[PDB]
Amino acid sequence: MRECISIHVGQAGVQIGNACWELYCLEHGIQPDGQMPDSFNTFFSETGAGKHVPRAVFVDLEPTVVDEVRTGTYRQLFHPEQLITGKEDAANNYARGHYTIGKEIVDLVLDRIRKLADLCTGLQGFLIFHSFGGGTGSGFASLLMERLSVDYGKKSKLEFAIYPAPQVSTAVVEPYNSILTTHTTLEHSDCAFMVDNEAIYDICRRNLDIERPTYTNLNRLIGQIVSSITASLRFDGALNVDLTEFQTNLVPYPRIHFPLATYAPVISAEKAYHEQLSVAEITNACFEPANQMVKCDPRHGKYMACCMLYRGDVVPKDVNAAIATIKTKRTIQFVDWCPTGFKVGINYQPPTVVPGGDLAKVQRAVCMLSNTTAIAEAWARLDHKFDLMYAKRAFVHWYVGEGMEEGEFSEAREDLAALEKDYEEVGVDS
Amino acid sequence: MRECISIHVGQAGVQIGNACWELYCLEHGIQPDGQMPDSFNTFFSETGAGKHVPRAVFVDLEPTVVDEVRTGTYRQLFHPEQLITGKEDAANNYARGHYTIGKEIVDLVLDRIRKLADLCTGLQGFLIFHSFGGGTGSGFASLLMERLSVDYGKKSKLEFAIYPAPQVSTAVVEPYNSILTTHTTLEHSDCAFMVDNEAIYDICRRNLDIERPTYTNLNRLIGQIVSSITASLRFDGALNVDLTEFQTNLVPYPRIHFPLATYAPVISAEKAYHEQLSVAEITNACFEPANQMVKCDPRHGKYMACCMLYRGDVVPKDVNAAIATIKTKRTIQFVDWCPTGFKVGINYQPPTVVPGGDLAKVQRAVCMLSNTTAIAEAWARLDHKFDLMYAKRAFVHWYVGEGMEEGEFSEAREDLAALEKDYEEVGVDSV
Amino acid sequence: MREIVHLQAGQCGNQIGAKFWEVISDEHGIDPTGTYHGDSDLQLERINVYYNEATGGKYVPRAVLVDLEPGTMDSVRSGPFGQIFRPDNFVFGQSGAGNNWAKGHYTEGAELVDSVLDVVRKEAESCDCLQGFQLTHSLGGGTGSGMGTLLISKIREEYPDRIMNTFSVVPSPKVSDTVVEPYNATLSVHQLVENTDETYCIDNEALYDICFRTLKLTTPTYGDLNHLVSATMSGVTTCLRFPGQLNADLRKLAVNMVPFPRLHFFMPGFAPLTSRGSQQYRALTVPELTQQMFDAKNMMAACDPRHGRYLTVAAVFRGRMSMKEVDEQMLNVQNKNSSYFVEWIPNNVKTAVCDIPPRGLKMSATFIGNSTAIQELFKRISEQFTAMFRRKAFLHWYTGEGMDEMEFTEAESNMNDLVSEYQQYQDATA
Amino acid sequence: MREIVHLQAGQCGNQIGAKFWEVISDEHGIDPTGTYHGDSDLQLERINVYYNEATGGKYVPRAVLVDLEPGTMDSVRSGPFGQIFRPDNFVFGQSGAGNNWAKGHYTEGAELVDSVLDVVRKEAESCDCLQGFQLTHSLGGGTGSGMGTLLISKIREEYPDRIMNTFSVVPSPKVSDTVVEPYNATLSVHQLVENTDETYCIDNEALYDICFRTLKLTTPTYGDLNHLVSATMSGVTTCLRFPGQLNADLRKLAVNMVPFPRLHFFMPGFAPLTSRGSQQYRALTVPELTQQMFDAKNMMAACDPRHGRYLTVAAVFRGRMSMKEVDEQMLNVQNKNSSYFVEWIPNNVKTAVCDIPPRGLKMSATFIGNSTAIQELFKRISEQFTAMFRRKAFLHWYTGEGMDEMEFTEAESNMNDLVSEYQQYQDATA
Amino acid sequence: NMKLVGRALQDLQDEADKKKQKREEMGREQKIYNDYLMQRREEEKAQEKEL
Amino acid sequence: DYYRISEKLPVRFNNPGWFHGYGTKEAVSMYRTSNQTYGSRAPTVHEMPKVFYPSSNKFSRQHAAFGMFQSHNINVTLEKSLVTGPDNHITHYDRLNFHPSYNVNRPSI
Ligand SMILES: Nc1nc2c(ncn2[C@@H]2O[C@H](COP(=O)(O)OP(=O)(O)OP(=O)(O)O)[C@@H](O)[C@H]2O)c(=O)[nH]1
Ligand SMILES: Nc1nc2c(ncn2[C@@H]2O[C@H](COP(=O)(O)OP(=O)(O)OP(=O)(O)O)[C@@H](O)[C@H]2O)c(=O)[nH]1
Ligand SMILES: Nc1nc2c(ncn2[C@@H]2O[C@H](COP(=O)(O)OP(=O)(O)O)[C@@H](O)[C@H]2O)c(=O)[nH]1
Ligand SMILES: Nc1nc2c(ncn2[C@@H]2O[C@H](COP(=O)(O)OP(=O)(O)O)[C@@H](O)[C@H]2O)c(=O)[nH]1
Ligand SMILES: [Mg+2]
Ligand SMILES: [Mg+2]
Repeated sequence: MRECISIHVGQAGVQIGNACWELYCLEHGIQPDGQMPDSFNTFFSETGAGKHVPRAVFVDLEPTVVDEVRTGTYRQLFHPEQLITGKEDAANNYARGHYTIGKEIVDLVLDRIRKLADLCTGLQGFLIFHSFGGGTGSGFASLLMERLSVDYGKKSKLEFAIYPAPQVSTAVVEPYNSILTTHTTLEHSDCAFMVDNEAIYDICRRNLDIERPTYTNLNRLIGQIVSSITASLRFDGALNVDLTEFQTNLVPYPRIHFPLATYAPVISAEKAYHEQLSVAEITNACFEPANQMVKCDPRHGKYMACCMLYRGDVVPKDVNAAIATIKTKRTIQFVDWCPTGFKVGINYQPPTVVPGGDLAKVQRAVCMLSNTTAIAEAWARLDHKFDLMYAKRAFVHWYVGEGMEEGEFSEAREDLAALEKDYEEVGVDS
Repeated sequence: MRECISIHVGQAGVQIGNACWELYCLEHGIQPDGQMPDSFNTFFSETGAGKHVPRAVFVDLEPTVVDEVRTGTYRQLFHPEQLITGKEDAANNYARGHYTIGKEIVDLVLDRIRKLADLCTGLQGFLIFHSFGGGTGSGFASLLMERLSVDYGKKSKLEFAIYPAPQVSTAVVEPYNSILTTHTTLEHSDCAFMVDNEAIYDICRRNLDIERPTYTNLNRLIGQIVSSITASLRFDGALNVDLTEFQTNLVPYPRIHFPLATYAPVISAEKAYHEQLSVAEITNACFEPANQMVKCDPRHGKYMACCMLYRGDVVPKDVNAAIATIKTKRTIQFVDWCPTGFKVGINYQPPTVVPGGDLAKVQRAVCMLSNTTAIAEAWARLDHKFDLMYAKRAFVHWYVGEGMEEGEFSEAREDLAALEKDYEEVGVDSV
Repeated sequence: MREIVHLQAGQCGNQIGAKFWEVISDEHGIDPTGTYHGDSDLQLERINVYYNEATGGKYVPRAVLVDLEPGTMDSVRSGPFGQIFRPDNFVFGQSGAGNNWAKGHYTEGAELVDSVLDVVRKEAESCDCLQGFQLTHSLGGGTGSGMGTLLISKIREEYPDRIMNTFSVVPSPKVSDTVVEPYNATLSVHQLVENTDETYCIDNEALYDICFRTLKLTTPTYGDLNHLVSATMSGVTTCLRFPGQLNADLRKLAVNMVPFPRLHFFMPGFAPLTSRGSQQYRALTVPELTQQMFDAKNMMAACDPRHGRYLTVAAVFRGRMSMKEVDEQMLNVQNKNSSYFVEWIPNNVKTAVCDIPPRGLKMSATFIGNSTAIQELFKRISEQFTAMFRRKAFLHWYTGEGMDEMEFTEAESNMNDLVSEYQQYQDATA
Repeated sequence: MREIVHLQAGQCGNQIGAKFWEVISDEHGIDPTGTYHGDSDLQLERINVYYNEATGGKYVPRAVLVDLEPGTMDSVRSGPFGQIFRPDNFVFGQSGAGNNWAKGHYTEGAELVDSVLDVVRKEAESCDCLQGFQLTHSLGGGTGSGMGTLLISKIREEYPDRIMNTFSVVPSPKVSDTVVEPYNATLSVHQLVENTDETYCIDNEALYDICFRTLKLTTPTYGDLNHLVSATMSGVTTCLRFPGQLNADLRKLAVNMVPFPRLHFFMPGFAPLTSRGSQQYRALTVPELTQQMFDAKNMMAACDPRHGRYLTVAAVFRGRMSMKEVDEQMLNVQNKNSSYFVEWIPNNVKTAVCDIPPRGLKMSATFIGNSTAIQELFKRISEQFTAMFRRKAFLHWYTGEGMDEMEFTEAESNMNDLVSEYQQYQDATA
Repeated sequence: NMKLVGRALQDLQDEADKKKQKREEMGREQKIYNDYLMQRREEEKAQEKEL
Repeated sequence: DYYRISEKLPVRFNNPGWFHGYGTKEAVSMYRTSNQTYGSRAPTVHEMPKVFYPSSNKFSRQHAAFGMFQSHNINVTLEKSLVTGPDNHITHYDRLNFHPSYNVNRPSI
């Protein structure tokens, strides 16, 4: 029976896990202690005494972020064994998190994940959260995926990650981590959800009228993305869709596993008073480039696969009228080899609403997972920034001093150049 | 009726002796006077005054460890003839405890063994507790089984002892004691239970959150061990396990009587509050080498025989499922000549909890007894350290001056090399 | 005597089968508990066709519910008629196919087939004289389209003489719920042509436009779609269960319906479909039943027969009516639309009469028809299959299962040869 | 008249007999005190098969209970029906065996064999005409597999013509609870072949399989296993104690079940095993008893008869039936599965009918069969005994008792020569 | 037959309720024992300050 | 007051007060012996088992003390009946029917 285990890595992973597990707590009705005053069993592990424990492993290379959870509201909810800490961090260095500091605690996380899924009988997959910017989220995440694949050759590895924003950046040495990590998400990943923080900044300000957001506002918006993905597993629906169902209809070739997400409607309560919301209305905003969670225009590319995930008061009648209306639009492109590129999932339960949240209660919802080739331009900008670094060999002595050979820098650059080349081959129409 | 007698030896033997017995008084529910305000007969015995008198003898060559029992809480619980002391000790000297000081009071204890053997009608086995390091725990201890063998030939003589830790050491002249006693644990021992304090230190801090343990914390878990083996004697079960039964299903060859224990679950009360415990969960913790109390990794060797003592609200159904999951694994190896290597025992009685203890009150548990060849590396470290002594003869003048011949040192070193070779022959796989 | 074992596979087949078992429960007057609360004797005379005897005046449906995912079984047992089926008849695995035909047909279907084979052999040997089997599934799935075809191939070897009807669900190209649907569809039709006595190709899109125009339901759920499907399967065996002026059964039709074994695909039809506003202005007559059914809009296939030639046509009527009027109405339509009937077969229409009307209604009829226009959909699948296959897209999922490549070629070759010989019968001179 | 003395060996046996003497006392209406509170005169007409008369309308068991560990009988007498037993019939030693076949067979069994021989002599001379004895034990112990064999050899010399039945417990390879198990098993069957009229191969793992699947018990204890085993023993002698349309006894089955003296092993089955949910939907008939029995899942042996040939088959029926439906069934099952029945023996089946049903039930059936599948178990032990014995492992324990090494070889040879001719009886031409 | 089926369903319901009540009692009991521990660990530190 | 006791366990396990007589060591002193931690504190209700069952051995002790069953009867010779009728018992060593019959004529036996 379905069970998903979260392997959140890094400061982003811990803060995301605080937001995501809060939503899961309110969806099933979990008290902050963890007692009800079996849809929970995919996420909350029921013990004998009525106590329910999240099936998550928070891991970070510094204690300060995890210790806030240790002294937070949900301190008694989480297993202290699950929350793994470390004395020293990678400090924006992939090499420190891959060859010196990771190996001290690569072993410990493996045994903790070992115990979590030993409790589980039928494991669906692994939901893994990290970042391409930080050293721990990029370095330490790379080894565990490498070690998870040899331990679990068949188990699924979904990859929700923070990609570097095209313009704003929290660090300078970020592209070195970003380039070197992309090998891991190619040969040790099944699907990928790179998200830049900049796109949500526009989306939250333009739509939710929050002129001064914070990471919680971003982490909440990441929250129901996973919830709408796992809604079919948790709750019954007209068209229940498992993770294997949408993995198949999104990946035409093993080298292409980088789709783009989209959520709708995303609108404040005082705003939502004025628009009647229908299936056609919410599905049209899912194709608008202004609502993309990646800074790229699919109008410059072509869609090759889309996963539809309706949720709430949706009717299969209005599903097909929306799909047909979408298909009669020249502004939307499609490849020649995919005449039918839709995978519709329908769920009964409407999305619950978190307190202190901008989103109003809405009776129906919609989720998009569109794989298109317009993502390839984002890596090209990274290639422009990475190559223009490597000519002067800036910050190289840091990575060399950790004990890793500088030739891997060229190899990682070479791989992504081939990866961009592969996306243009699909863009060719015969 | 089935009975067991304790012959606790040395400062260890006295300290684990009372710690094992403070747990014994509580399970059957005896006030420290010795009264109920018949599961107890395997250790206790009725007198004319109708109290439950210890079948336990305490021997030490230093009195200061003894009088704290004769002045402690349970002074009136014990009869003071049982508590045997001596004026002078061996002082970390096997030779003094075996040849000079031991022979003074060797007869006196033997009569007290005989009188306790007189009282019991059908004895099952003798429970011997000592330590490999101290002179009394080595010298006097080594002397006593050799004649205990020739007095009671057929009687089981079980062996609990402290094996010296690989890195931390309370002694420098410990390997001379450790090498020389190994003769008695091979021709005068039925089954051994060697344990080092260092691995106990690692388990409690990692699991029980006690950053500053002592011997008391170590003594309680060791007391939790001996209760588990003889629990099947005390209270009924679906599949009772006497001492002869697991003795047969652990020893492939007479020279191989060195199994390894494991107790699970061993967790703090705070962490046990939010972890469900089942048969599979606790039996998997038994196979983790991070929870073994001997500094050796069974993955580096192969199990010849595994013995199982479940305890708590366990069902035979989940036992067989746990065995099946364990068997379907490759790093968990088995010798080629043992297709079936399990001996399962089940008790309904849950383990009791002592005041001031560490272990949480848990409805189920498991005891594990594997005889593996991965222990062969343990005496190898002892052999390198001993050979790093005897080539240039440190501290030999002490042992020679007691009145014993230096040629026994080489022979004692040689036999352990031969015993290590025998463990290597078992490690060979059939062609 | 003449019993039916109702096969059931996939989320599709389980939901329609749940609906189908509900309707015939109403017809035979069975409560959700399992007893008989009917009034007429004929309501309990031939109930052993679908029901099996249980002690205490109870009857159990003779169905074998199969699905690779346990979630649909929970939804089945939680319905209104959820506690009427025998829990032993529920056979299910722990992992689905994820819309992959190859996983359902080779990898995961090989474990569950033995358990289902033992259930049906138990059920088949129980009935005295089994008329034949009947299966419902979807071609756009992973289990019914997958393992469901593997079940057909095995039992045809086991029980060759018995009839095989399938109410298979053919995906529509206008609206699609799967991206890899042409692959599952193509590899299933090749299994259909070899081993199937008769097929009812029912299209969901052809169901949708019915509810928009014929019934004018604002919010047609999947229950309405299943209810229309349920009415079809009842209308085939209605003359079997109840006596009439001119009786029939499945073998009465299939013997009369297929001129050649390579042609066993039909477009089912149901006559009395009127909106609530239509009840005010109507007169229940035999000509109105004939006029409404011969309209192509009433069809639950995705193919206009006016582009093809009607080889053979059935009209199974339910009720007490004039036999002269049904005799004349078919004779009139055979002469008026002469070009739409082939000439080498005279009197292309076969009719049977069942006296018992459907519950709550006075008059009804059913239509089963083989026409040349059904090749319009198979070639449209080849239009989509070859477009995706020529670039080897979505192939590693199937190739990883261990199957070879020539299976795609031979399956496409069989359907190309099928539509080739299907075409030749259209332009044939008598 | 026709009396049975029940011999009792080992911890396995003592709990089997205690559960057995409970159910038969229920069948004969005997209170915990020992008096007769029954209602039908048939409930007290043939009681002296198992009980002896005591003053005051009291009845005492004719059983002799033997174990080397005194701790077992205290648990035996402290049961519900513990006080019914006579203390003199309890025989015990002071020291156990430790699952060692040697100490029970040679060293300490020699002291106890004299005392048990006296009481079984006393119970023998008490009754008029003893039909034979009956011993229950386990092959994995030290007393039942050990000393328990010594009593059989002694009583065969003393009482050769009397029937000797043994409901042994053979260890399972998949789940084993004793390391020294193959040595005891190899050294016990050689005693079993030479001196035994009839043996039943009972395995706990198969018993474990049934309650998992057939009864779906969440926490089945060993008592449920004793419930199933005692149900087998009662169904064997229900024709002896109670009248029926077609009577039988032990000797009627014994003459018909061993074509040759070397093959006296039979795997028993019990028919009416349904979970409590399965009671809701069922129709109790003779074919359903035939159906449920002739499933290999229902078997409580660790051998699948589909891989072997049925030599002889017996099915004893308990209740009032019309045998035309009974007699038509074994004729069919002979004909359809003709590949699994030998051809040199026509009409392989013998059946018996006892009018009196079991208490609290209407109809049931017990089955005794001889198939070729039993060599699957002996050769399986040979796979394990040879592995242990080639390296002389665990030998010094048996060597210390004073036995030679040739005994293992000859016992290995006897079981190998047994299966060798057993293979030839499988591959024999008519 | 209806005697038999009524008896069977009654037994099933009875054992279901017994299992439910045992599980209900178990959870509450552990909670209280914890409540002893928090005060027990509160005295030992309060003892420690006094030393 | 707390958890449902097993109702077979004795009242010593129902009342923790009956184990008075220990706990009589004084902390809060420099002369505190480490071994005083053994048996340091009197128990409470919470540290006391819900279920206690024994292994009562009075079910075997008296039989063991007074010896095992033996029989030294010389011979209870009980040649039995091969015919169920109470009137007649014809033996295998006997070739003669019992219960002489009632015949009209020819009574030659
Ligand atoms: N969207 C979002 N991004 C976050 C959040 N927290 C951290 N990040 C991202 O993480 C990047 C920095 O890495 P961190 O996650 O802070 O640290 P790390 O992954 O553990 O790696 P180290 O800093 O080397 O320890 C920043 O550029 C952020 O974009 C968050 O709560 N929400
Ligand atoms: N685990 C454990 N080990 C102990 C304990 N007491 C002593 N030992 C071990 O015993 C070894 C020394 O022997 P002791 O028992 O202290 O003294 P002895 O055996 O009587 O010999 P002498 O010191 O010569 O009198 C040390 O290395 C300790 O590791 C104890 O309470 N627990
Ligand atoms: N008409 C109709 N179609 C359904 C229903 N349920 C599912 N489907 C169709 O079945 C397809 C999915 O089938 P799937 O669950 O993958 O089949 P499986 O893999 O064999 O279990 C979708 O395209 C739906 O259109 C229903 O109740 N009615
Ligand atoms: N089926 C079943 N097996 C049992 C039961 N009790 C014990 N056993 C089996 O009996 C074996 C132990 O036999 P043992 O006590 O050594 O026999 P003994 O040496 O003759 O007393 C174990 O392998 C158990 O699996 C029971 O109640 N039912
Ligand atoms: Mg960081
Ligand atoms: Mg000392």
